[PDB]
Amino acid sequence: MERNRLARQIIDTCLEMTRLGLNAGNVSVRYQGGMLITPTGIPYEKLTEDKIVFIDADGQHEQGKLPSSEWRFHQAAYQTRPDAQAVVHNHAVHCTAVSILNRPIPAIHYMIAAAGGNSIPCAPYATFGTRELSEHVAVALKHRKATLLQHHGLIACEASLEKALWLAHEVEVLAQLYLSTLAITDPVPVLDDEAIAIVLEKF
Amino acid sequence: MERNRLARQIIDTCLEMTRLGLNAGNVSVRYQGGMLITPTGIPYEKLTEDKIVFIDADGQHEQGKLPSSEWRFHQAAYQTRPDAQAVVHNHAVHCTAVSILNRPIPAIHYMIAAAGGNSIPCAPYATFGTRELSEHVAVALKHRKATLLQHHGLIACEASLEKALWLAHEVEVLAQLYLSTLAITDPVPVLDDEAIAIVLEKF
Amino acid sequence: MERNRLARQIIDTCLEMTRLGLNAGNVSVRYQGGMLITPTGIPYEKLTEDKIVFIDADGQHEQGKLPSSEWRFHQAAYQTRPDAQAVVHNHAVHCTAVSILNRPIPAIHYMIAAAGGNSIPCAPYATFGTRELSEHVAVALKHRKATLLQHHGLIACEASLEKALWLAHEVEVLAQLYLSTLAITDPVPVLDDEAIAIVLEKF
Amino acid sequence: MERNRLARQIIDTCLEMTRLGLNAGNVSVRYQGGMLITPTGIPYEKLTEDKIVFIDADGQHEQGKLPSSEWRFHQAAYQTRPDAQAVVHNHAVHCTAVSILNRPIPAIHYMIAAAGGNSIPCAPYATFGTRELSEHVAVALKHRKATLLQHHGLIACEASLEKALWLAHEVEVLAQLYLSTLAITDPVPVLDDEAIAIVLEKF
Ligand SMILES: [Mg+2]
Ligand SMILES: [Mg+2]
Ligand SMILES: [Mg+2]
Ligand SMILES: [Mg+2]
Repeated sequence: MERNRLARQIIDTCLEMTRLGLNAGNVSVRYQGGMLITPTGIPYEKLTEDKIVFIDADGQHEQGKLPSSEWRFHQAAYQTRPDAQAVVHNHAVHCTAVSILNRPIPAIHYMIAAAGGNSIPCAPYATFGTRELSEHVAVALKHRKATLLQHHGLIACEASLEKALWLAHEVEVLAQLYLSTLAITDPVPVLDDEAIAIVLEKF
Repeated sequence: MERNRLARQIIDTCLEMTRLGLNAGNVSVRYQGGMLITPTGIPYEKLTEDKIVFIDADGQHEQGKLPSSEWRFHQAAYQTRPDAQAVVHNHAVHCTAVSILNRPIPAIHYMIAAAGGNSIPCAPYATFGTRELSEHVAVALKHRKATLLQHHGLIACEASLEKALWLAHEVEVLAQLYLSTLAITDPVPVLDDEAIAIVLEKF
Repeated sequence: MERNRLARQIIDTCLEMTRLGLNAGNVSVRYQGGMLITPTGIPYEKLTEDKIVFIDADGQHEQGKLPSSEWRFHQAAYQTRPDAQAVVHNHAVHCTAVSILNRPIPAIHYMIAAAGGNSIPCAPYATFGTRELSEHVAVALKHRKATLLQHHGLIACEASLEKALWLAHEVEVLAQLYLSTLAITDPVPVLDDEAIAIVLEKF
Repeated sequence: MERNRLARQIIDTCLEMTRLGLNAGNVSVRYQGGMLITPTGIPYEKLTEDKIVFIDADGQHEQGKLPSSEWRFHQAAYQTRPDAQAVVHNHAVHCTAVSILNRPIPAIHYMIAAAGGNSIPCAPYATFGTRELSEHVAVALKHRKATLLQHHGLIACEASLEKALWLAHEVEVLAQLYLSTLAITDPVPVLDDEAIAIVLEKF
């Protein structure tokens, strides 16, 4: 079963995300014109493959299962980024602290280019699970693979669950770096766009 | 044995609380008109189900066992909140640092609503184990499921041990968020009461 | 063998100290008029009971074994505190950061009383392993069970290895609390001596 | 096979480096006039001994394997330091935050002498994998066994993989100490050169 393997990988990603101190969250993959996504409320350690929720191309979820309350901005990510095959959302503490300040992460480290440019954006607040929040997410992901969400947390998407988790972890490292330096020096020194342009091509 | 299962769950919660970096503390459940609570002095890794202490409705503990020195504010929690079935107290480092500043945690993140409102209160100091401390705790828990204790730590109560531990962990995340942002910006941006009102209903 | 059991417990304490993120360090017990102490240079994960070093009452170590380079301030602790049966020294990061500022930890939390008073002292710097450093340590431990060492780290002593490790961990928590609050507010609010006097008696 | 044992030790070092929260990175040993080094892109948990890459004395890597994109500054380290047998590079978060400020780590703690002097230098930025970056690294390592790399991370080299990992971990502790104290007091108190001179000889 294709679905069983993917659901197993979603759970592995969830358990791994908590093990790395990154998780609250939700994880999905692109699947058959819709998505497979974690359900609402169930702790990761209690997830079984059976509990993963399919949402079709119309937003109708499987019968008898309640998908993540934030499935709508997973759908927004997939519609915005044709290259996204997996989406990771969490409230990692350093990411979320930066999002409380409503600041993008600037080019403080060359690994910022892993999200596609010279920044991690911070999308404006809207209530979790709403269409307003979805639209902000779609805009933020137009030219970036990851974005902060003001007063909320982090969305990262990539071509595989492993890469989306890796990118989510990388943005959390970037956030910790930014908080640690901002506490000493405001503004934090950044690399110029020429430096990032060079790195972007090397990637 | 009903009591053996509950005592096993109390110990599991304790061991899990230390594994999450949250513990010093004490854990109880509502039971037969009194409570089952961890004993004083015994490290969690040495607790056996036999060592859990029953305190009856009058405050008389089981013969030959010394309950947690802070059992009185577990009793205060149960008397104040009829919906509380489990109480978790710890000195989690971020919670406790905020409590040293004698500040409530404000609405810096929408998950603040998990404790019932727009804030985590910080009750005024009184000596651990005293009636004065119990009264402060009762007042703080009137409209909130968790509270900081000035110069002390954190109390969280919920409908199950798993939910009380989850809430305790959530407040520690909120505290870390507050400390991290306060070090950059004072005051920290907050969501307004309309935003929290919306979130409270979604819960 | 009495010595084999004690050496096994020293190693367990060392491995546990690193597991708690507290270790560089050295651990000893009072033994037969001298001490058993970790050797110099050997990583904790490579220690075998055979490698623990006996130092007699005169400072002569066992033949063929090199004791910890800081054994002299373990000896100072044992001579200063007749109640000390075990000594833990480490360079735990929060303790050591406070010691770099050459500040005592004040009464920011009632658990400060576990070291015997209203403070964790910070002894003045002297080169590791020297007599000058030993004398500073002896003075600092006169009325306290633990002390910081300026530009260095932490010494904690108690009636058992388990209690000395517990106290070392408690001082590291106190140090993290102090650093976290000092970054927001200088000076940090403290409990007054009446409050600590009450707590000291409850202990 | 000599190579199989060394490649096994490289992988063990990598897995251990991530377990200590220090890793992105790359690890090598001096070998047969060139080096054995981790390959590019492969996560440490997926490395097999077969995947370790030999680079000869000329910079020609083994056929069919792509060495770490930063192999050139491993080569720079080996050419600069005849005593280096192993090189560890990572983006440990505290090291990297200090490198974003473009500050050396000064003599805030006597263990700074483990890198050979009174400081951890911070080499000026250049694009990862370039000759310009290699030259900066060579200069920084002339009189030091470890160096920060501006906007990048940390390089540490020593006589064995175990010692290079130990030194890398020690510099990360020093960096965390510096950040923690700098957030309170700028500049941070340091030991004078006489104190470090004494420690250097004791080593
Ligand atoms: Mg969310
Ligand atoms: Mg308490
Ligand atoms: Mg030392
Ligand atoms: Mg690098």
